[PDB]
Amino acid sequence: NIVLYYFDARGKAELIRLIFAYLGIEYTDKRFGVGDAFVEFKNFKKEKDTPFEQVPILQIGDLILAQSQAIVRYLSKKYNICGESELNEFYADMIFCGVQDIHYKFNNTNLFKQNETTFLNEDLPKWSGYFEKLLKKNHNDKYYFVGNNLTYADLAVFNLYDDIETKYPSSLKNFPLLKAHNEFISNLPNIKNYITNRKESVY
Amino acid sequence: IVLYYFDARGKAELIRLIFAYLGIEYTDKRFGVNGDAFVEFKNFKKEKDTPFEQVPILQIGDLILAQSQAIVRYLSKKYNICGESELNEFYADMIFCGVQDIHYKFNNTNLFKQNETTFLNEDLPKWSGYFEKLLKKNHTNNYYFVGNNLTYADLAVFNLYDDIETKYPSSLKNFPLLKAHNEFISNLPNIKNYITNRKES
Ligand SMILES: [NH3+][C@@H](CCC(=O)N[C@@H](CSCc1ccc(Br)cc1)C(=O)NCC(=O)O)C(=O)O
Ligand SMILES: [NH3+][C@@H](CCC(=O)N[C@@H](CSCc1ccc(Br)cc1)C(=O)NCC(=O)O)C(=O)O
Repeated sequence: NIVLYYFDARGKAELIRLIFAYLGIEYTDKRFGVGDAFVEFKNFKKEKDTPFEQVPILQIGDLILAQSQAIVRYLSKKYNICGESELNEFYADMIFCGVQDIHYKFNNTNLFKQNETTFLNEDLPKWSGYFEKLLKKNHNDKYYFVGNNLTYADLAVFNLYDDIETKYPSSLKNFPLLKAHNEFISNLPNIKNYITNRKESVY
Repeated sequence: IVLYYFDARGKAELIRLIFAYLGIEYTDKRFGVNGDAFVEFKNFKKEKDTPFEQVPILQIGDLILAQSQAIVRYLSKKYNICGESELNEFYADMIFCGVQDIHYKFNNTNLFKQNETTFLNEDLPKWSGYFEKLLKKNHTNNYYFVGNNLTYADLAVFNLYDDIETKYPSSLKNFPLLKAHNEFISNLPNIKNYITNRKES
């Protein structure tokens, strides 16, 4: 039995949820605070043998899995969406690591208030440019960052801009390949239904 | 094989440690040794096609590799210091990700000038305890984090505390397994020699 534990938010769990949706995998989506999230989280840590007292936690039977990035890589490798060669697996990894750099900057701004000006004027346009150039290098209909098949890097980049656009909607106007890519991912047979019918608000 | 970074440990030191451990020969190219670091990095970016205008960059022939964690995972698989099973590779990955969380906190304090007291009183002993408990788990009853051979997770944890100890010696008094683990790594021939040469030898 597969259980995902996180707060009632998208945040560090949403890419995992997107991956489960894409892969057609059955799981329980357990969210703290759907009463008191604070008390529930305290109870959770005492009940479960957590390595770092953080969520997301993925529990597969009696297996406890922690660290969102490790979980992402574990699933993508298991279900063949990590790239279809050793180098492509690297490139997928490199792109996901890049997503993490800019996502961290967005999180600090969106969540923990650090003024948005720097992010919006300096970080976001510059990083959008990096991703645009990476897509151009590999560029249907279909838009992949790595090879000629969907990788978790595609889902990661999709999730990044989906998260950013919840707070800042007009972020992709100047980046046509990136816009197209994110449109492509959102309309994938297994993604479309999940994204449109998941409860709003995360972070 | 050419590694490009600043003349600093930072985000390149684990890669350097891994190369040292594996006995792989490479050119360790550092900005600002012979000239202006700010200027050399500007020219580097114009000359080399980097994906995110960041270093470290590992260049194999014409192949450009970026992102330190990606490089680390890639090298670990290439030279079999990854996990010895699917789940073991997960655990090594998870621990490396844990290292990133606490290392980030150290970097904010050590380099980026912020709140040393929160790191020292609330982050470091708590994360050291997490790592100590992970070490206890792998031994169970009756050194390594994952399996009974060295993984990149071992080297990542070593580098973490090695970095911390340059500012805060010695954070490992209360954590004997972690103390023993890191002592063991530092005394491996290839590692010991890299360390002594690093401090000029
Ligand atoms: N490196 C870990 C980070 C996990 C983490 O920080 N988890 C927080 C989640 S709540 C806070 C928060 C909310 C949104 C984002 Br985006 C990031 C962080 C936690 O459990 N924290 C436990 C605690 O604070 O005691 C991972 O990727 O799995
Ligand atoms: N996620 C990337 C991060 C690399 C990075 O931030 N690289 C800086 C190095 S200089 C700054 C710095 C120094 C020490 C630490 Br610790 C972290 C960051 C850079 O090139 N930055 C290019 C730039 O700032 O224009 C990686 O792990 O490869």
